[PDB]
Amino acid sequence: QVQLVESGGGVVQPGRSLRLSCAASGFTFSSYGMHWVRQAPGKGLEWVAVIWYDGSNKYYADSVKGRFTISRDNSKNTLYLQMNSLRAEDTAVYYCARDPRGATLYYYYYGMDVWGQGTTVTVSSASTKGPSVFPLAPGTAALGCLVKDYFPEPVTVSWNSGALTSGVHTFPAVLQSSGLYSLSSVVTVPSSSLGTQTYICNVNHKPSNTKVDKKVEP
Amino acid sequence: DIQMTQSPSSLSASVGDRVTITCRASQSINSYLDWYQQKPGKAPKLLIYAASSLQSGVPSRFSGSGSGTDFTLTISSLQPEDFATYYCQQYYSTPFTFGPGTKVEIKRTVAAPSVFIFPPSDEQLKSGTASVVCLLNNFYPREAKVQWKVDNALQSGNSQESVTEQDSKDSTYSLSSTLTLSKADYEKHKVYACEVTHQGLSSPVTKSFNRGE
Repeated sequence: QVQLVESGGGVVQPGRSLRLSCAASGFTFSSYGMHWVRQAPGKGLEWVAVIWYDGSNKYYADSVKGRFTISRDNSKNTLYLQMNSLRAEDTAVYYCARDPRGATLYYYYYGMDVWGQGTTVTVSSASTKGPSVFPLAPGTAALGCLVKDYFPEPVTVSWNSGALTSGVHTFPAVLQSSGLYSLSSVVTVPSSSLGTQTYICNVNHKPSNTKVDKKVEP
Repeated sequence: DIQMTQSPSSLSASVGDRVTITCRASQSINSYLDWYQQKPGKAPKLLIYAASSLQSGVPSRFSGSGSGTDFTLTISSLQPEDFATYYCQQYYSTPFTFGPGTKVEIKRTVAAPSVFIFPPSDEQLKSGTASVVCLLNNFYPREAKVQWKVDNALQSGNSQESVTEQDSKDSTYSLSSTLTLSKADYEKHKVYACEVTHQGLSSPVTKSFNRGE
């Protein structure tokens, strides 16, 4: 029950600032180095910052140097990341991880051996907005739903209230030049069942408190 | 700073296979290298540290070697739970840099995509915009190319693609391409065509419709 719990994520306008917290428990926090690592949507792991077990020194990735500050409080078992002058390219899931750095087991034991769960930061000017849901009308037929112009992530889509799961492909959303997201969800069904079977995509966008049920018809 | 690279970018392997992937540093980093495993929508997990030491709790089929600028990670016998993305990371010098990752995916026979094209709905059109969708369904391998033509003229800059992860059941991928036009443009044209290129096809397949038929 060693655990790192991130918090502080959310939507933030470019140029504005945000603070992440990472609560540690179940181990001796003051004997571990700590890292922030981030992962942009669809991208690999990118390293952000490190700080040593006693907050001695701190180092930063070049792309965040001068704008981010890593800190820690060992009497609160917590690690922080102060993020200022946020840019679009800063949008990611942010992870904290602990790193023994030879403090334990072996003098060469260096690595991020425990991670938090991640917290999403989204940098954007866009306003919260629920999606429009358009049908993709149909021995096998394809049908689907186009879930368009929403902000922010995410939406969830199901078919016939979760009843229909085979042949369902719900694609990763794409960010449009508008700043609004779009995704489609499709399903292949036997051509025979059209007219006999009803197909309804269920879309919900919790940040808009929007829920839409769209019948997809031939 | 030190630059990390990996190879290959992706590899296709089967359960029971001996998998070997490599990591390269832009300069010598001695043995100061970590390997990580990450699965979609979850936190990375330390596999190897100091280039060859196994992290506690990690199956012995994993191992690692190298020192200086060249490193390898080897899975002696791939198990279903090893299909993931793997990252190296140097801690020799700050800033600490990850490699781009190597995606270990599930090999299957070639499968050509099934192509469907969808006209924009009446409902969308009433609101001034037209989206035309082309679906490439249940193909393997992942490399596929979609192209749009409107009245045989070649589109560019008005489409976006999305691809699913490898399906768990059949290990195929699916691809969505969306061609976005103004309602006014959409109605100045007749034939809309999606042309698909993929290893499973002898020659490209074209799906089209005529506007209002």
